[PDB]
Amino acid sequence: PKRPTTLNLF
Amino acid sequence: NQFYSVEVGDSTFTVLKRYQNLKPIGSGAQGIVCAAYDAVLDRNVAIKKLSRPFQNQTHAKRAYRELVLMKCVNHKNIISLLNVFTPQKTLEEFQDVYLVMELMDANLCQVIQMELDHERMSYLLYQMLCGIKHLHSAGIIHRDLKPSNIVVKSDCTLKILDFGVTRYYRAPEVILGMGYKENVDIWSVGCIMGEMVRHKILFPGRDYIDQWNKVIEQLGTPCPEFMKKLQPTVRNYVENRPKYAGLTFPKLFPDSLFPHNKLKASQARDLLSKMLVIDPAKRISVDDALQHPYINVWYDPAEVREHTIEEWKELIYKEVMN
Ligand SMILES: COC(=O)c1sccc1NC(=O)Cc1cccs1
Repeated sequence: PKRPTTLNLF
Repeated sequence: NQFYSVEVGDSTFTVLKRYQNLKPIGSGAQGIVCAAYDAVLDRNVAIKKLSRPFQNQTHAKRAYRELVLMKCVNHKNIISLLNVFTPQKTLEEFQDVYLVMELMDANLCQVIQMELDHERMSYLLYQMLCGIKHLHSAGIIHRDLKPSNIVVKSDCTLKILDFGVTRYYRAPEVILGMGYKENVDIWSVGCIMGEMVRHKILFPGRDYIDQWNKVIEQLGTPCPEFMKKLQPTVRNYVENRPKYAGLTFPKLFPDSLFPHNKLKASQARDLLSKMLVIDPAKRISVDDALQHPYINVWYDPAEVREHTIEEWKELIYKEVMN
């Protein structure tokens, strides 16, 4: 399964 | 001279010259944590000056214990120690120990308040659980997990800071002083997940009395088999409270609050109903939480004594050079 690679901390 | 000094608050950090542009990012018991640039790694790091490690046996044995565990409990979801050093060059002199760790981008405080898909929600929770599992494997029960203790990166990686104010994430058996086990930390995970979904601290309040009320108000009174298990004094307060049934999980966490989506919603809620359990004997374990359908999608096996002060300085110094 493809895990997320982005998280908008900005 | 390999070292230089930088004044940070009422503290001086005397650091290797490779660590540059020190700036404070943390202030809490243990002390000031500074962010810094590491010129040798071409990377940002966090530098923590242990607090008064040779003030007494108690401080010394805890410093030594902190060092050994950080140096050998490594994992992708626990903040890694990159270096440790002292500016003093003899035992006579030896006073300060500096820990250099990874620096990530932020706390969970930020992320909790933003609305996240189930993929991110559950991938974060998966990493949390994995990091907690490795801690426990190493014999470390945290007891004070919370959003400010858990740090994240821009690619959705997550690490746990260390191992023991906001008391809102502490488990009822601590609150009540009944002794505790590994799944003490599952409650905290429940609180953080609940707050991720609701965007509000689940159990606020001034103090532990207020705390308990919010817990029973929402979750309902625990049963007598929980109360019997209480020390008589705490058992007499806790049995005089209103006998609440609880608001129930479908209403504490309705579909509305979530973003398959109904049976991802209901999986999240089922996981929450198994972690947000007052009685530790009836509360889910880390292994079981990792095995839950909501979390299990990411599953990857690859991831899941008396001494003088002097004598303690010898032992710690050995560790600094390691
Ligand atoms: C105060 O001490 C720390 O916040 C530490 S100690 C090792 C990492 C971090 N913080 C981070 O990685 C990311 C951050 C959290 C808060 C500010 S930046």
